[PDB]
Amino acid sequence: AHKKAIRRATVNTFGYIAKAIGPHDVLATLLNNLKVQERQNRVCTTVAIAIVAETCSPFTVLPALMNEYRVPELNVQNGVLKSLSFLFEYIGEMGKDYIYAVTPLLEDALMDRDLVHRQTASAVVQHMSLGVYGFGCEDSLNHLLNYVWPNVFETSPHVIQAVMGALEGLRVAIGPCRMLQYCLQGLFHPARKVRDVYWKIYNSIYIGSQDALIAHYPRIYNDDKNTYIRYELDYIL
Amino acid sequence: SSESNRDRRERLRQLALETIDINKDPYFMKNHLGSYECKLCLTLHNNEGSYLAHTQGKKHQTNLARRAAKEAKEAPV
Amino acid sequence: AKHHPDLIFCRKQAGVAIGRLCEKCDGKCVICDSYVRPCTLVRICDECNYGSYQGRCVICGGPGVSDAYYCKECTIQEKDRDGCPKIVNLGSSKTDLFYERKKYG
Amino acid sequence: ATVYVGGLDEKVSEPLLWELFLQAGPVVNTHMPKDRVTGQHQGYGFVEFLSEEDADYAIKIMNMIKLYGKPIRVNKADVGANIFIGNLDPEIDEKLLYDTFSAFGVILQTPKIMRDPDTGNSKGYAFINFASFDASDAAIEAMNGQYLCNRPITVSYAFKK
Amino acid sequence: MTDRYTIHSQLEHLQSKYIGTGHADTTKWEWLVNQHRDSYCSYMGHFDLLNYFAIAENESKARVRFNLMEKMLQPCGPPAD
Amino acid sequence: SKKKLRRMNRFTVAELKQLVARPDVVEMHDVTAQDPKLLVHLKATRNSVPVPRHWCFKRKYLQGKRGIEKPPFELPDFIKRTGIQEMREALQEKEEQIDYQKLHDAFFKWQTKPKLTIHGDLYYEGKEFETRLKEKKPGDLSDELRISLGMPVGPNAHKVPPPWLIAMQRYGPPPSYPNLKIPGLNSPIPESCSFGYHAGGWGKPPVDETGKPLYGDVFGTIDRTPWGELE
Amino acid sequence: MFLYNLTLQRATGISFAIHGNFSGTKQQEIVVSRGKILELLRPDPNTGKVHTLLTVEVFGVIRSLMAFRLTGGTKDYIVVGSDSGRIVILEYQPSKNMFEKIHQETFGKSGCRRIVPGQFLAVDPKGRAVMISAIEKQKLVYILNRDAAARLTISSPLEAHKANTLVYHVVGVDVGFENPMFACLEMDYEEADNDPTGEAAANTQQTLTFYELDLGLNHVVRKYSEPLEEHGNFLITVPGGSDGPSGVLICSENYITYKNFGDQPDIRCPIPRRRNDLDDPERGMIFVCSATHKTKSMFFFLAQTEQGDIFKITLETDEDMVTEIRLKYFDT
Amino acid sequence: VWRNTEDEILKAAVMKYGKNQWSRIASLLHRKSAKQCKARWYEWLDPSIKKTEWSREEEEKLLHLAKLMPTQWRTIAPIIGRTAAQCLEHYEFLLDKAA
RNA sequence: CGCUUCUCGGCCUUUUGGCUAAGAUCAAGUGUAGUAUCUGUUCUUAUCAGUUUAAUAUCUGAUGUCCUCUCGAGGAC
Ligand SMILES: [Zn+2]
Ligand SMILES: [Zn+2]
Ligand SMILES: [Zn+2]
Repeated sequence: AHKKAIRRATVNTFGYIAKAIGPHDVLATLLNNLKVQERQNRVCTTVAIAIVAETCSPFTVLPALMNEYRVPELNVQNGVLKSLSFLFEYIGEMGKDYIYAVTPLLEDALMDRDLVHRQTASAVVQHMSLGVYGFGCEDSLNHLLNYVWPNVFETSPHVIQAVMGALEGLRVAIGPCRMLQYCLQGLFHPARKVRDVYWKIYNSIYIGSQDALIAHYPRIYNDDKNTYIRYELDYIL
Repeated sequence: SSESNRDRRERLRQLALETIDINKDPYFMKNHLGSYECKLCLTLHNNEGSYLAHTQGKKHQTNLARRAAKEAKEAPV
Repeated sequence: AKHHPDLIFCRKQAGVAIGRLCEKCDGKCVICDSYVRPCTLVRICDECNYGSYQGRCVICGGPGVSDAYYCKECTIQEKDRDGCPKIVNLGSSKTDLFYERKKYG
Repeated sequence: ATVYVGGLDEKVSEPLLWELFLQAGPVVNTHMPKDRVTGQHQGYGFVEFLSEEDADYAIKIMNMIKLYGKPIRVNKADVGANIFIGNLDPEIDEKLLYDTFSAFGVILQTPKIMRDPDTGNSKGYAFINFASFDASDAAIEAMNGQYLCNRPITVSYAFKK
Repeated sequence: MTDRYTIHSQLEHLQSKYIGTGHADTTKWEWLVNQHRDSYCSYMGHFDLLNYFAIAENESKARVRFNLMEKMLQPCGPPAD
Repeated sequence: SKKKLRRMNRFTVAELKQLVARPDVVEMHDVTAQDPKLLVHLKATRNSVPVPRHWCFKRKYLQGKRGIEKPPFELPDFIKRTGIQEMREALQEKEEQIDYQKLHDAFFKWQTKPKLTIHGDLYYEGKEFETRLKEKKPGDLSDELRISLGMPVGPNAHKVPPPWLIAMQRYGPPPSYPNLKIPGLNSPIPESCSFGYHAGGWGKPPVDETGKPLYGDVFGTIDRTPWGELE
Repeated sequence: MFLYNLTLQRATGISFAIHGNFSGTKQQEIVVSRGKILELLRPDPNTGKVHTLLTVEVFGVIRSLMAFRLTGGTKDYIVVGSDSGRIVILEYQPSKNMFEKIHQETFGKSGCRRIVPGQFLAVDPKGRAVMISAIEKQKLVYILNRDAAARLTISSPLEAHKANTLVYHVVGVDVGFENPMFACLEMDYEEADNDPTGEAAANTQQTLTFYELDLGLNHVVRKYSEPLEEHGNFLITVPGGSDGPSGVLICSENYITYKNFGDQPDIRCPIPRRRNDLDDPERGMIFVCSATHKTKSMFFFLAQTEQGDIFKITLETDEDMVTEIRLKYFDT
Repeated sequence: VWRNTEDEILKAAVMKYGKNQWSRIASLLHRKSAKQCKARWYEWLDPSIKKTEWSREEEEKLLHLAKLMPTQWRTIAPIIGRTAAQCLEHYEFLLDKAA
């Protein structure tokens, strides 16, 4: 239906009947969507799967999804990645339980040849990190950030913008000390494509959390005609 | 819409799985994502139509010819 | 919004007048362009609430029918502190669709 | 200080070779040159160690290591010249046997100590098939009548089976 | 060309909107001086770092605050050219 | 002329390694920076993470990776305990012509974390096939190495003789590694091991004529509780 | 390991203090802001002991705090400018014993930032307008008006941004029901940034500049700027309108200067020094805190100097023009 | 018009299915009709279409015929073994180089 | 032992029930933004100088002095 209210209501009803009966029957039919006419959508089916997994707790569906990730067809691999994205955005705080499960998947996406898998995997990390804010699951977010970082040199606007979003999510979830350590060596690189990318990232940080960044800057030695070291910070008591 | 489209795509795919077998085509591979790869050229092809059109190319043919001459010279009471 | 990068926001000082959305657009966050977890209300620039524009859909430009909210994310990263998000460019999409309309029927 | 690794079992990974050489010395260059067509090992490889004594030590310590069970020949990168030996010691094995007997030449075959079937001890004899008649001759020349570990060694060209 | 000058306008405007961001030709001097000046505003903010300095030296918090705000003018020596 | 003026004053890689306190840190391209000194100093700080390697590679990132075939993603073993692999296969196969307590326990009762790289682990093309090296540790072994030797793998490997332990006891341990202790050669035979010549013997302890070991010791002659733990 | 954090005795050092009739009745109480705890004391009038009427935790750094009270109102509110993004107005309900949050208006991101306001807070004596200012580049003004039910109401923010300008202290000037003026010490580092020699670091003296609301046109204009002789660190309002002249006292290193706009000339004094001190002679002397006492008859200020000597400052005036300033020692 | 991809799919489809069910074939590619497939195959694709330049004798025959049987190209083109399109344009070309 | 024919065992090939009117029949949404892949097509110039780049590249420009042979050549320099 070329209208949106229709599709909306459709998805919500899919949630309702899932509650009526039980996730497995509806999830199996929803997964059978390779539905070539990609957007205009199988995307809305992705949303539907998310609501399914949400309304009846995702114990049930997450194995089914992680299974489907094997079927070698493209649009369905990407379907499962999107559905993950929405899943984490919707359930929010509960990801503290499934993040350990999910990562080795996302690892697998972030390390492969094509931009659609990397752009959609980066959306996932954004939402996931925003949901896990403050619960102590940082080691795995840090590992996912290590795979995400190298795409930072890229061109297609959709992937470059998905990556930047992911990076600021990870900023709130890892801290800015981390993003700063990642962002240092290239603030002053000899290139200029990199210096562009790095100063864009470092601004997007500095705008947020420009206060937290105080206790994080590296110590920089002073030269002959200036004084670059802050001594008030090591007044020892 | 989807039932006929799915049948259409499936029929096309089976169609040059049969044609690739009939031309005993070595440099053919289907990858895990269902796209078509030329192992001789390291090129990805989306459709079965795209893959057959790639086989008639200055790229494919020159790679086939270079692979050819090199192979021939490269053998030994 | 995150979908047409050719769009612009007012970006002056927020005020005290709440923001409203058309029935068409309603149900979403203005920036993260999602559809969930509304947390906090929108506030708009004094100009962007002056004049006939009392009660207009920030995005669609149409009639105010409900309040406009901020997703949990945007309020967690504090993207909700950039003043009027009122979009001061109409955008190509509405123009072109109306024009093709007038052509066809 | 480069090492010839021949007889390497087709399934042995050059990674596994460098892995065994990790405990063995300064593993500097592991390279299993292979037929670029079939991909599997070409039965030859070159492993250069940074130190010459470590290279020779790996050659002398990795001797006959059973690669996929098959003894691979690691050293620097059957013509009827086999010695047989009488008065062989029962506590000697092929390891020390070839280790000392390598002096007169490279050994073409595994030194077989004549051992009986029931308990498994030596019947008092050994043999090994060297490379050349000169090698078997210098072996039987330094090793005949002389004292082996606890039994006075006896070396003569082996009787053909 | 177009990239350089539109990103240049965007960086000059984003910077004049946020004091202290950077752009691909930011020099060591401007980086370091913006970074001092922020340290200073933050010492005067956090009610406590003020106590730390006002005990490490033996001055009183009013005199300490005054010296900080004196320095915020040119903290890392005079400019470089 | 100004570009040329900076070029004229530009440093060599040797000069940049020279004045700078740390010279390795210094790459061939750092000489092209605006400030060589600040850049090397920033690459010489602790915990920083170096720029990804493919900035200069003329070719694309994972586009260059391309051509070889990859096996489909392998499920975490605890999801694999549910068997949803089998249920999906059966339904799919019928079309081609599960209980809930196990799933809840699989997610909570028996789900465990994977192996994850700490901060500074960048991904690069080949890191999944990069050969883990540097492991100069003689004690570490494999199961593929043990089996392809014909040596036992698993908990008995310690009593399963490495075929070069007899050459360790014969020429000394590998001479490049004096620091090598071999159990049953320079440390005692492991628990329940027996020196001997039968199938599975540890040889004879390396010995001098007064009764002391020439290599190691062939016979083997705080309060670490954590603070706040759950009960 | 999982941890749970409690306190045992709350903070007890005091960083700001204001005094009002916060509970509505003639008895007058103190609000003190500890670091991140805000608590209201009241000193019992006969015996003099002080009681901690209430202490609440605010989980946020309190950077400034002011009392203020509408025209003819009999309560006093509490403006609090935190490190958050928001200005908030509180009021102490004596009945239920708790601070109620009458108002909260957001204007920027959170944390002790450089250009996001909150540090300096000023109010105009007759209660009409509060201004909240950063340390650089941003100042806001809100107007507060009683509604129908005479409950409080807050305007939308006005704006006074001005690039490259530090601000050493902001204070409202007292005028009777005219345009409100705020008089903020300043300094302009912009050219000192581009003096490769190092001159404009010196020979750049700070300029006192009266901003001014404009009730008619509803904005905020810089009315008068004027250089100061030497750097001063804070301002004391001088009760204007009917009682006393108007104007501000500047308390700069070694001097104190009345200086008001109009035609009033500037008036100075050097700060009286300890008879035969031991201090290192070079170290100057400044005023740390200060406190106005104002009675239906008179007014006088107390100001305290670095070593801890109070001084009772008074102003001798000719009906509208102040002629002389007179300090005498008080105590230590 | 036709693109080489549609062209190849046509080759394969024909050699599999035989020349008689054009409905199935045209069902395969999108934006292609059975009538068009039939036409294209018999016109250009089919191997029997001889693709070379005109002999002198072939042009003699062509010219002579198109003089004998005005404007009947679907009558001529079998007699010289090319399509109506070939005969047509090529006769145009001879006529233009003459004048 | 040589020849020839036949019997069998080990087995490396194709292998839908037909007639009828080729039984009959034979679907594509639209727009706006951006990326990817194929097919296609093309650089041998020598310096120098410049531009530009992280570095190439690119792009820009010109081909020691005198005579003469036909960018080459000989000699007095
Ligand atoms: Zn949002
Ligand atoms: Zn506005
Ligand atoms: Zn709308």
